[PDB]
Amino acid sequence: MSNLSGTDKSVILLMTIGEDRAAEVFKHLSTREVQALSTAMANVRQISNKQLTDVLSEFEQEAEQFAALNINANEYLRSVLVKALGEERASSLLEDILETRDTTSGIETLN
Amino acid sequence: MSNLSGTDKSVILLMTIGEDRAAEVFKHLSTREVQALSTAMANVRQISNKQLTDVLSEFEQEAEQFAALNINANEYLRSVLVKALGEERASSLLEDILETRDTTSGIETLNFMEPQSAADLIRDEHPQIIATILVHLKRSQAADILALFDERLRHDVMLRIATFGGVQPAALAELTEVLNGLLDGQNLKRSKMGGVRTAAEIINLMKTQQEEAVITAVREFDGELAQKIIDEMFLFENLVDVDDRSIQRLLQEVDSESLLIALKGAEPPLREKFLRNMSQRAADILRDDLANRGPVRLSQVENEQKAILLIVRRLAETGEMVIGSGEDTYV
Amino acid sequence: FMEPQSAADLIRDEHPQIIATILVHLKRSQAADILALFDERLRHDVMLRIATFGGVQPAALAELTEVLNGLLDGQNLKRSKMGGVRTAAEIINLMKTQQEEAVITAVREFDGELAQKIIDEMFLFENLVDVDDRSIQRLLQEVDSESLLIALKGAEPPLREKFLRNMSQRAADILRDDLANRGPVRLSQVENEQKAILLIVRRLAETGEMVIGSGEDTYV
Amino acid sequence: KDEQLQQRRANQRLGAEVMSQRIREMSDNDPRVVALVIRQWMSNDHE
Amino acid sequence: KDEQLQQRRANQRLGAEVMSQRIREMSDNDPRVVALVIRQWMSNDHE
Amino acid sequence: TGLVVFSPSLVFIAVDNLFGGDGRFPTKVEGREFTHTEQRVINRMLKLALEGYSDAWKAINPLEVEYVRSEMQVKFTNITTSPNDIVVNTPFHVEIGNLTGEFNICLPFSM
Repeated sequence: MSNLSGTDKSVILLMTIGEDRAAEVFKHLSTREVQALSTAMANVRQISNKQLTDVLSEFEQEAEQFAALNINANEYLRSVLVKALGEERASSLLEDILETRDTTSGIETLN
Repeated sequence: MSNLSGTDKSVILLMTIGEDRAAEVFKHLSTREVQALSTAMANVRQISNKQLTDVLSEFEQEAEQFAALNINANEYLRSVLVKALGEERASSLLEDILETRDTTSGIETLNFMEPQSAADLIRDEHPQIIATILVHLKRSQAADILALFDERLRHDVMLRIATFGGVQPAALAELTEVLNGLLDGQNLKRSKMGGVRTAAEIINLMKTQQEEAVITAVREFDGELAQKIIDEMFLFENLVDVDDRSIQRLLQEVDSESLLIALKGAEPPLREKFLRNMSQRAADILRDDLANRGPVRLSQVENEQKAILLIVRRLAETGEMVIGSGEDTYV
Repeated sequence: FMEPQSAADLIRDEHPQIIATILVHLKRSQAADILALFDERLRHDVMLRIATFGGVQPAALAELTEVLNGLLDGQNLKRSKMGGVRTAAEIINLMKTQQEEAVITAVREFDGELAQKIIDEMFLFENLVDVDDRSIQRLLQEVDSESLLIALKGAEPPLREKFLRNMSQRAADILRDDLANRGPVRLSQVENEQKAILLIVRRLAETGEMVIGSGEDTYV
Repeated sequence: KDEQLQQRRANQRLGAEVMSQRIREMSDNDPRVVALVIRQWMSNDHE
Repeated sequence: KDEQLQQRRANQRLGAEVMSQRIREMSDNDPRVVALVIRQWMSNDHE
Repeated sequence: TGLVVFSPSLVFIAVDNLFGGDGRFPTKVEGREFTHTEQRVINRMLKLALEGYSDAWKAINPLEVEYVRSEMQVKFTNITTSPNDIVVNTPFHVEIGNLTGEFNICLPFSM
């Protein structure tokens, strides 16, 4: 069991899944993590078959133990709010929801 | 078990595999390691049969134990990023990724950094020094830098390039260390974020009077800049949302050959949008022409597209047709 | 192993017999190059001494060798050949047409042969396959059949097919039969015909009948 | 011994390919789930 | 003894040739793998 | 303190020969400061000159020669207490092939 960093292991998983699947997994990722994983797969070292197998086995375990729900986490928001309070109050609440997530820099405050 | 150094053992493997395989293995090797193995395959001694067998056995063990993945490690970047964020952001992230691996010498920093600042740096240097630095860099960078020097110095520099005779090793080492010290300033990385294709996008948004005043000022400042900005203003994509009546009107003004050339580069949705509006005979002959005529150069396709964009702009100025960002919702 | 010019500088002051002795030991090309650098009188004297060499004493040659070892004890000479021609031209191929035409004009003014070599390295007999079909059709109207036949012998099979597939079937067939039938032709003659047709290509591109562009014409 | 080692390697790679088809399957089913699992991995990288 | 030694040498060279064909096969299959294996060798030369 | 004067033509020729130029090109001295690489070349042949000068002097009087610094303008140096102070200058004309240069040795008469 070599010292396989989890970022490199996630790189390996992104390699094994495939192109469109990798892009889909990317689309649910934040920009900083995207750059981190891009640099990791830039300086990626080739992996042995046994370490590959260990990484894929533990990843399958994690996916099996953690897979559930995440059905409509964002659009369910809007549909429930619209069917509940109508379009204007649904939009007000949704704007409050999306603005609760703070900027990191004052530039986005300007936005 | 003789003291067989691993570099010599790798030379043994390279000799045994074969010439094509040796070159293929080389192609995935760095230059310094290539020269090290080159010195090894230069001073290579003979290897006995038993040592040969031991080296090949342990190499087979290593290959079997560590062989995996290495499928598309590099092009996986480009394919994932393109299918994810599109070509422009894919290229931006890819450039960041390829720049993450640092240079060892400031010479390659000169290659990676802006040609204008490079010309500023090298203008006072000795013309032979200019030649020596220029030959090192990537050819695009050298050409760009030479485009910035005045005629006389550029003349002397190119002539020195052609009549180059050879720099001394101590001379080049001192030049390299001087450049490393000068470029030791932490990072240059002039952030390319923003510019054209954002200016026009913004001008697309505000009031018509404001954007027309802005584009008039941009035309006064630089006509070519304004034309580029306007070409980015329109973009050959809203022709599918500029709805059916505009298509019918523009057919009365577009030449058949220009439409045929333009539709070759047009997307199938846009081609269907243009085709489904007019008569069955016209649609059929246009589709047959599109499927029959051979490929046409992108330059010609964009020329016809620009002509018909001029036609669209001229008709929108007359007000016969509506170009609106807001989608026409139908109930 | 080191540069003939610096060798001539080193050996010019030495005794003519010493010059002959040193020249004997070196590789023939190095000795010839060094002799090409000496003036007529000293070169003639050294050549006559080479012809009339009688034999150096062992102690004499040992002292000469140790003196040369001491003089050349300077760590490494290895004048890096990196860069020069075939680098300058592919430099000039990139920047603006006005800049590079000023380039070739200034290079020609400084030295005509250098400019001609630089231009021959500019064009290179490879972009004739990316200068697309219409240029091939136009250049057939200007190239002589014998010159084309001689040039195509050294041309690559892709370039030969590119030139052949554009014109009439009869012309392509007779050209292919001539290429397969005629015996081998000297590389000098092949490059002479290639240079003539490169002159024709340049003269037609100057008139603007053909487009020679590095950017590949993408087809959709 | 060589045949045993090579057949062991073949079995290992075949099983890896099979479950890699499995991973492809779940990834194309619920890409959000795998994205959040690698989110967990990135989060737990730091301890 | 001479015949035994010569046949032992013949068997050794035949086995070496056979696995050398094997090495040629893997090298033409995945040259990146062998390139990075000799990368490993160059890296571990220094310890 | 003494002075060593290295002429622009001499430094130009030295750098040209050192860095690949065969020197066949005409010498174009328009007037400019010496770059850091040119400064290193200056340092090298200056070290050689000082060693040779010390060797030459040792036959008469042994002395120690030490580099102080380099300057571009005569106002930078002011080698004497007054400009009217009597000083010794020794010129040397160096020829290599067809390229000519000069370098001077300036020692105050008080030295």
